[PDB]
Amino acid sequence: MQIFVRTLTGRTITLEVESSDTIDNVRARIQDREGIPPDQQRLIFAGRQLEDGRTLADYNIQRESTLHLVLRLRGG
Amino acid sequence: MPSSASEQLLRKQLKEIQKNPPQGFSVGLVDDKSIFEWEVMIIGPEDTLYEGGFFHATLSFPQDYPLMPPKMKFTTEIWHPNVHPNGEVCISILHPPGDDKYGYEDAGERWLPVHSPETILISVISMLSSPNDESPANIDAAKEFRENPQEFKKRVRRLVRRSIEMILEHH
Amino acid sequence: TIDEGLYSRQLYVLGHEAMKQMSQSNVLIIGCKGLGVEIAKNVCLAGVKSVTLYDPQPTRIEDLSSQYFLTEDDIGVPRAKVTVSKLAELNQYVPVSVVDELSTEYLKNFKCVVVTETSLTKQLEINDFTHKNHIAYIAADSRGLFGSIFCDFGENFICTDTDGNEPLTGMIASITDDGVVTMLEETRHGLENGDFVKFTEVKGMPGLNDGTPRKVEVKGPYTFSIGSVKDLGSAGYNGVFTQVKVPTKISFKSLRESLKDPEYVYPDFGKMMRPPQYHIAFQALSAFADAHEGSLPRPRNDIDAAEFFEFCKKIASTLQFDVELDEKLIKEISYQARGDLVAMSAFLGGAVAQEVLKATTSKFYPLKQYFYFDSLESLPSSVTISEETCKPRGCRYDGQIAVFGSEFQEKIASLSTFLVGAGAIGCEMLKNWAMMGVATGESGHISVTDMDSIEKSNLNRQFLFRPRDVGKLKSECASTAVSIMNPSLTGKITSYQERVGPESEGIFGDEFFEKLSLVTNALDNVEARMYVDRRCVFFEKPLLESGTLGTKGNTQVVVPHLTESYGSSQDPPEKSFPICTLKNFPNRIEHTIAWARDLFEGLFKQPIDNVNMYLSSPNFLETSLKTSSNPREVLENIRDYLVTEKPLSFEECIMWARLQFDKFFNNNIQQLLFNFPKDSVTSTGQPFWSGPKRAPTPLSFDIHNREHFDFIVAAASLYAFNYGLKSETDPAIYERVLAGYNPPPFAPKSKDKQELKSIADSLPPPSSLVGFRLTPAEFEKDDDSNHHIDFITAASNLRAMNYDITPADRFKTKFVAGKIVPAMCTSTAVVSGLVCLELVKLVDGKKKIEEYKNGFFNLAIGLFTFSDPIASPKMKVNGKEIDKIWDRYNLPDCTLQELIDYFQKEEGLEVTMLSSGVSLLYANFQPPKKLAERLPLKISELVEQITKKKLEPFRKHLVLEICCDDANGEDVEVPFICIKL
Repeated sequence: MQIFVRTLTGRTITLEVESSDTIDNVRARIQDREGIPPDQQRLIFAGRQLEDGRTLADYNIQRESTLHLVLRLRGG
Repeated sequence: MPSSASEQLLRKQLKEIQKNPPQGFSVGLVDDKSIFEWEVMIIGPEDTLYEGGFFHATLSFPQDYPLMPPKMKFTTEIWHPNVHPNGEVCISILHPPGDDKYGYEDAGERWLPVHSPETILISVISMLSSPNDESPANIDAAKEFRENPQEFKKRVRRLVRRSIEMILEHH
Repeated sequence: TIDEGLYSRQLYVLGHEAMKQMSQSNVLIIGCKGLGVEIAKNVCLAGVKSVTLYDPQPTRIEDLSSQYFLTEDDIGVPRAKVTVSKLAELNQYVPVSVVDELSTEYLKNFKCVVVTETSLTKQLEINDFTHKNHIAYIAADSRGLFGSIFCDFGENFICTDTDGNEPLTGMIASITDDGVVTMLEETRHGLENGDFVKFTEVKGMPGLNDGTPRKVEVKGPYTFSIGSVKDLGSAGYNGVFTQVKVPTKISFKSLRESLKDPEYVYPDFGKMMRPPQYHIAFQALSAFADAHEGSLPRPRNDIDAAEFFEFCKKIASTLQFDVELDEKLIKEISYQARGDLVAMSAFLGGAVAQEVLKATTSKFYPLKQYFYFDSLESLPSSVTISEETCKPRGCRYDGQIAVFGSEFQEKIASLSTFLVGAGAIGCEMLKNWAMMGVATGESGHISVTDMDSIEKSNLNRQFLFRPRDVGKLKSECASTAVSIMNPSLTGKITSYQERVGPESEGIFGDEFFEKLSLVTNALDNVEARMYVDRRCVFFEKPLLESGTLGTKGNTQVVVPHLTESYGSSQDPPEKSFPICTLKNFPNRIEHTIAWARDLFEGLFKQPIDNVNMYLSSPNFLETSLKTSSNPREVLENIRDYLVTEKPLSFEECIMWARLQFDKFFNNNIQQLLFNFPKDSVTSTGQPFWSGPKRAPTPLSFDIHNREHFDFIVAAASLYAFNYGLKSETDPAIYERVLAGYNPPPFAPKSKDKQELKSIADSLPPPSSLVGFRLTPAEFEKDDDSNHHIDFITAASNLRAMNYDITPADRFKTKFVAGKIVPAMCTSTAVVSGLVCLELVKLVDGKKKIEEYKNGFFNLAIGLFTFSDPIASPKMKVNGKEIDKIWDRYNLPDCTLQELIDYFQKEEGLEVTMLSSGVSLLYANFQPPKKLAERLPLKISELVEQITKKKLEPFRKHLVLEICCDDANGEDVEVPFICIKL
C-alpha cells in the first residue's frame, strides 16, 4: 500500500509501506530522507501519536492514509 | 528536582565504559562534581607514529547531550593534522548535525544521538593511525605531514617523549 | 522604507515584497465581538494599509467574555466605535477607521473583506459581489467550543509562494537527451510533479543553464524528468538544479455554489466525520436566528435544541446534503450556541488574521475552503452542565458560563497559576486568563516572571506593550495591562523579574510551588522549559507548554501521574559549525558570518577584557599563566592594546583598520595558500581545493571599492570605541590617511623553557594606570548604528569574496549573526488559544488521558493536527504499579551505607550507582579507598563535600537518582529519591 507523511513545513513524503511494517521501520526511513533521528520525530495519525514497538496495522493505517510529522518549537 | 535525560544517559554510559573498559584508553571524571566532564588518557596506538606515547584529553559533554556531540581536547601536547594547536580534535563523528547545504556530507556520517563515548574514542584512535586530509585543523602539521613526513615523524616522536616525562610529574 | 526596527522578526516570515503589498492593501472587518477584535488586532500589528471596522450593534456585557478591548463602562456603545481607538495604538503605521453603513459598491475600496457575527443570508449578498469583482472574502464564527472559517479569494487567485520554504536544490549526476535527470550518488531531489526547476553548471548541454524552467515529472526518488532536450547536447552531467517557485492558480468557489459541495480543511483526521455535521449546523444557527429575531438557542435549552435539530434536517434536505445527522453532536452546538470563549477567538482569530495577509500578499496557501473546528473534549464533566447553571447572569463571564456553568467558573476563579515568560506567548496567555476570569477568586492568584525588558522589535507581536513602554520590564507591564482588561485581577497578580532556574530556587521554592494549581510556560529557549518541567515533576504540578516559530506553533500538556513530561522527549538541536570549517574552509555565507563574529569578539571584546582584568585584579598575570587556555594570547593582548597598537588619534585607528584588512583578507590568505597551493592534491588523487573546499584568493585593498571601505570604517569606528576616541564619517579624512599608507612587506613563512613571556615585565603596572579601563564592545544586533552588524557584514562579505561565495546584505547577516527567531502575532495567538482549551481540562480534573490534546500547526499552509498525550511509563514492582516519572521514594537524611541497605530488602535491589544532579555520589565501580571513606557519611554531608558547596538554608529536600540491578545481573531503572533534611 501507500501512505503519506506531511511535515509541519509543508513537505510531503510518500512511502510504499507494508501493513506489517513497524513504526520503528517507518521512523528509520524518514531519517534516511530528511535527516532527523527517530527519537526527535513525532508522527501523528487520526489523533494519536505513534509509538515504537507497534505496527501500521495496529493503528489501522490503510492505503492513502496521511501521517503528520511534527515537532515542538522553542520560540515565545 | 529530578534529573534530565542527559544526566541519566551519561551515568549508564559511564557505568558501562567503566565496567568492561576497552583497551587503549582509560575513562574517568575530572571531578565527581560533574559527570559532564570526563578526562581520558589514551595510549599511543601500537605501530603508529604515536606508539609508546601517553596522551591526556578531556571529553566535555554539552547540556543537551546526546542531541549534540561532546568536545574532545588534548591537554597533552600533540602534533596532528586533525588536532588544532589549542588541543581540540576535529573529526567527522564529532561534527554537529547534519545534512546541508549543497549535498556533500550526509547526516549519517557526522554525529548521531546513538554514538556512545566509546564509539567516539575508537574513532579518535584510528585518527591517530591514519590522518584525514579533508579536515585539517593544524595547517602547519598538515603540510609537514605531506611535504616532509620524516621531519613530521621526528616532531611527533619528540612529543611522545615529552609525554612520558610528564607522567613523572606525579611526585 | 519599511520600519525594520519594528517589523524585523516579522519580515523574516513574510519578506519585504509581501509587506509592500500589505501596506498597499485595505482590509474591512465586519463585527467587533470576541472573534472580530482578535482578527483586527493581528492585522493591525502585521501592517496593512488600513483597517476599517463595521459593527454598529451596541456593547452588551456578555461580549466581555472575550472582547478584551471592551470595558463595562462602554456598555451600550457601538462596539466598532469603542474598539477603533484601542486598535489604532497597536501600530503607528496602520490607521484604523469605522463605517456606520455598508454598501456593495463600498467593498471595492478593499483588498480583503472579513465577516464575523453575520447571518448566512447577508453573507451570500456580500460574497456575490466580492467574488464578482475579485475581492478577497473571509467568513469566520466562534460558537462555544465550535468554530468555522470560510475563505474565497476569487476564481483567478494567484499564489506566489505556497509554503515559504526555501527553493529546493541538488547536484546533478547526469541528464539523458530524452530528459531524465539523475541526482548524485544516493541523493533525493525531494521534488514533486508540477514543480519547476532551472539548471546551472550542466556540462554537455549549456542550453539548460539558460534559466528557462521546465515542468518536473518525478520518475523515482533519485530521478525526475523535465522533457526531451535533444535539441542541444546528447548527454549532460555534473550540474545543479534549482527549484523555481512558480505562481500557482488557486480557483476558489463562491459561497453560494460551494454551500452544496463544500471543500473541507480538516483540523483533525480523527474527527473526519464532523465537518459535514457542522456545515449544516452552522447554517441551522442562521436559520434558527432568523426564526427567533436574531437570537441563538439558549444555553442547554432542550426545546431550542430540538427546534434547532429540525432546521438541520430542512437545510440538509434543501441542499440535497445526504449525511446522517448526529443528534447528540448537533444538539451540543445548540446547547453551546451562545458560547463565547476567549480561547476559541484567540485560536480562530489568529488563523483568520493569517488568511487576510495571504489574500493581500499572494503568499502562503489559503484555506480552501471550509475549516470546521471543535474542542469538545474541553467540556467539563466533574460539574453539572444544565439549563439552570448555564443561565446568564449580570456578570461579564456569561459567554463562558454558557458552556462550562456557574460552578465551573468558581473553579477557574480559585486557580493559582505560575506563568514563566511575559513575551509574546506570555502576553496572549495573560489576556486569555483575564477574559476567562482566572485567579479572580479569593483563593486564586497569578505569578508571572520575566527578567527581560521591552524592546522596539517586541511591539510587533507583544500587544500588551506600547512604544513608550520600551525600557520597562515585561512582567510588570503585562500585569498592569491585564488589570485594565479585568479589574478583578487588581492585587491578584504578582510580577517577578527573575530568570527561572537553579539560581532562583530561593524565590520559587517549596512554599511557592505547593500552593500552585498549575504552571504555564511562555519561554524562548529549551533549557528553561526542561528546568520548569523537572520542578513540576517534583511538586507533582501540571504544566502547560507552548512554543512558536514564524507561522508554526505547538502545545503540550503534562498531567501528574498520567502523562509523560516535557523532558521525556527532545527536539532537533540548533545548527552549528566546527572551527576547522570556519577558520580556513568556508563554503557558505553562514560560515563567513560565524567567522566574522569570532573576529568581532577577537578584536573588540576578548583582548579588552584581558586588559581590564590585568588592571583590576592583583594576581591576574600569574593566575592566567597558571589557569588559562592560552597564556600567550593574554599577554600579547595586554601589550598590543595598552602600548604598542594603542591609538592616539582616530587617524591611527584608520591606520589600524587598514592593517587589519591585510591581516585577515590578504596575508592570512597568502599564508593559507602557501600551505595549500591552488593546485594542491591530497593523497587520494583528488585536488585539495575541491567540493566543500573553495580555493581562496587574496584581496588587494581598494578604497574605491564598496565593501573594502565599509570594513575600514566599521573596524576603525569600533577600535575607536574601545579607547573612547571620536569616530569620523567624512570620507575625505579616510582618503588622506589611507593614501599615505605603505603596506609592510609580507611573505608567507615556512631546553625550552622558551618562556619568553618576560614581556609581562614590558607591561606598565596596574599602579601606573589606576582608574583606566578600555570599553569592550558587547555585540548587539538590534542597534544599527554601533557598527556591529556593519562590521560582521563587511568582514563576512570580504571573506566571501575571498572564497568565491555569494555575499549577503546586512539584513540576512543580522538574521544569522543575531540568531533571530522569525515570529508574528498570528501563531502566538493560536497557541495561546489551544493552551487555554487544555487548561480547562486540568481544572475539570480529567483523569482520562484521551481527553487531553497536544497541538501542532502551520498557519502558512492551513495545517492543524492534534494527538493524545503519551502516558507516563509504568512499572509493576513486587505487586502494584509504580510511576517511573511521578512516584518517588521518601527517605530520611540517613547515611550512604544504610541507604544502600534500605533498598537491600525493602525493594530487593542493589544500588550500583547514586547521583545528585550532575554529581556522582557513589558507584560500585569506584575504588574501595574512598568507598570506605564516603560510605558512613550522611547524604547531606556527602553532597556538600563533593559539590564543594554548602546546602542553602531554604533547601528542605534533596533529590537523588540511582541505577539498580535486581538479583540477576541486569539493570532496572527506578523512581527517584527525595531526602528529607
